[PDB]
Amino acid sequence: NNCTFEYVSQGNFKNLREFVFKNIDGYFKIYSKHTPINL
Amino acid sequence: VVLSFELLHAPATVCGPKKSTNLVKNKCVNFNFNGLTGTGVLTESNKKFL
Repeated sequence: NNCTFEYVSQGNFKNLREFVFKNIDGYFKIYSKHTPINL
Repeated sequence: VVLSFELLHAPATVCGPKKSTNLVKNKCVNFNFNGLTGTGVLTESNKKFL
């Protein structure tokens, strides 16, 4: 309908893809950090 | 070409650069690196960064 904004840039637990999401004043902050956790 | 100056409740992410600077230790001058100012010596110091 609309595209009001856009942007373009063993298996034993090789890494972790964790992301926290929060919002302030409408502006939105993505947080990403692919920590290697083999445990 | 239209340039819209909407300073609404959403944050302002539209600013612009000017000029150049080169400041060395043993002197004492101002500074402005995207907003923060201050008066003093600007030493190419031995500190860490990330």
